[PDB]
Amino acid sequence: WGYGKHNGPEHWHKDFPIAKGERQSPVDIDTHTAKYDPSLKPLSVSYDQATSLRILNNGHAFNVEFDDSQDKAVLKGGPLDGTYRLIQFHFHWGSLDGQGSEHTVDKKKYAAELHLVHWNTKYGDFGKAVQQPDGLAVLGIFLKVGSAKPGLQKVVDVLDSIKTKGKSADFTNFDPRGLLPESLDYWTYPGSLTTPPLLECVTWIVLKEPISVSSEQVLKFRKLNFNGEGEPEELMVDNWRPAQPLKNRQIKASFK
Ligand SMILES: O=C1NC(=O)[C@@H](c2ccccc2)O1
Ligand SMILES: [Zn+2]
Repeated sequence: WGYGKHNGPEHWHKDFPIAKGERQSPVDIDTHTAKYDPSLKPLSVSYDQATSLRILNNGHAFNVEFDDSQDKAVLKGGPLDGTYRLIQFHFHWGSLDGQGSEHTVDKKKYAAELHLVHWNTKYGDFGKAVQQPDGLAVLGIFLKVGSAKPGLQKVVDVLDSIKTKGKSADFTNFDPRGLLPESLDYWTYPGSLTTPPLLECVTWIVLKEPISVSSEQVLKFRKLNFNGEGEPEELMVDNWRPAQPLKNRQIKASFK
């Protein structure tokens, strides 16, 4: 599976029939239809003890991985019941600044989208959590192109060392707090992984406020390769799934 004409999102359902399921992601967020849910509890993003370990080009994106062997970096509150542990983050981005996000907002595409992936500790490990309807919480953050995000530059600067699929590099001491916007206002809905295996195990929490990154920062994302070393170069761009049918779901807002 990949993002090309012959193996991209329109093909995924043949190997992964849940691609046509009842709670697939991403979705378009219609901001006028989303309803404030006065009942949602405050959201709690607690990343002070986050322990990054490694960055990996997996052929689909690059993942910054964390040590999730203890409650260090956790997401709580909001729509969530219990505690969700950060395991990795990654991005989806475009070939041009006018596309790249997975979620859209009133059909607007952002230049990229950051996914901070967390698993519900009540299920013990990530592989068990993805088999549960409430196994994961993904915090999604839009990227627009404008001012540079200083907290992103350490990620940007290591990408030269993981250009191709299967390459990894040590990436300790990276603070994901530097990737968050000021506001934690969000939309939330029940959905899925946005790549195979497309499992319907995710509570999505999508922040309303984008972060700004510079054109130079995102241009370096676009120099990565989908291919492995020594193979014909295929730039890693447009690694996003388009919006999927909302079906029987409501998107809730944390704000008025
Ligand atoms: O929202 C998602 N972005 C992805 O790449 C996908 C996902 C796949 C596998 C593990 C964790 C997340 O689901
Ligand atoms: Zn993702």
